[PDB]
Amino acid sequence: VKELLEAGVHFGHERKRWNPKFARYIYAERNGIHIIDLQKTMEELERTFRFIEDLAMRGGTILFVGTKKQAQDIVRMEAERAGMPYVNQRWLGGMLTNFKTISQRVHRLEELEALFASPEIEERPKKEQVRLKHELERLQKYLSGFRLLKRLPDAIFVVDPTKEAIAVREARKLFIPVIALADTDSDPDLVDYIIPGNDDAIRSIQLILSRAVDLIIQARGGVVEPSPSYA
RNA sequence: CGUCGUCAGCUCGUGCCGUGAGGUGUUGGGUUAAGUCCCGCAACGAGCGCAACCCCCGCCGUUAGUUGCCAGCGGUUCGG
Ligand SMILES: [Mg+2]
Ligand SMILES: [Mg+2]
Ligand SMILES: [Mg+2]
Ligand SMILES: [Mg+2]
Ligand SMILES: [Mg+2]
Ligand SMILES: [Mg+2]
Ligand SMILES: [Mg+2]
Ligand SMILES: [Mg+2]
Ligand SMILES: [Mg+2]
Ligand SMILES: [Mg+2]
Ligand SMILES: [Mg+2]
Ligand SMILES: [Mg+2]
Repeated sequence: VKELLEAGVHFGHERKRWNPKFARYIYAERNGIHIIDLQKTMEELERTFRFIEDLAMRGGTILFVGTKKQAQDIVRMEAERAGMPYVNQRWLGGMLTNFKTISQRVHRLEELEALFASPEIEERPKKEQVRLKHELERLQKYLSGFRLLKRLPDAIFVVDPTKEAIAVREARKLFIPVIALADTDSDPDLVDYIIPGNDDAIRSIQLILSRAVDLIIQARGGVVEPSPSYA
């Protein structure tokens, strides 16, 4: 499922803005840029993909977490492929530790999923009506993938654990496996199942994400091949 | 009942921070008569307030035509 010629997308970056705790996954500092060693990645993917495949094999649920620009749309696709919950735009504080309370915003969502599912009564003030069509969109803008998350997840798969320290901190507090792909600017000790590598190259973000999702399909029966590897 | 003050404010529930008082939310950018609304955000909602629903005034319609009114023909002591 893995590769060895994945070294043709990323092998690391981020020039001397590093976290010293990451040095045990760094091979050399060449063009001003810290270069990640992938023999450290290959062993680690063996751990992570051992965890991911074994997790879906028993009915798990991985909350995929991506927020930044270079990983915005790709995390939407890959989580929808495996039918997995994603958080796309903003990570709402408490989403995990205050789950039974933010989930109270998807019930309001399903409400406007029924209301604007013709008709209940649309014959109630259009102002009072189009008031809601904006509240509808907003809920979809932030709860589009979290809605399928009906219960506190079994693990989370984040794109950037520094950029997403809030989500990590909550999951760590709930004894939730924190699995993540991370480059030279993050804390290995905070990640339960690590994937050392670039998290800014879309050419690399999609790679370790798209063919990680592929592994999730084969663990819940049957395979599919093509996912969006847009150029 | 007066008053501050019809001033835009005062708080709660869960989560987060803090040894603790307490903080966050309610701060920030913009907008409003307004914590009014928008965008942002370790917060997510909620309540009391603000607004609204209520009464008078301003235009039009329906429904009614005496004790009210008189547009147009008839009288008319000349007062519908
Ligand atoms: Mg970064
Ligand atoms: Mg005051
Ligand atoms: Mg509290
Ligand atoms: Mg202090
Ligand atoms: Mg505490
Ligand atoms: Mg408090
Ligand atoms: Mg206050
Ligand atoms: Mg406060
Ligand atoms: Mg205040
Ligand atoms: Mg303050
Ligand atoms: Mg006022
Ligand atoms: Mg706010």
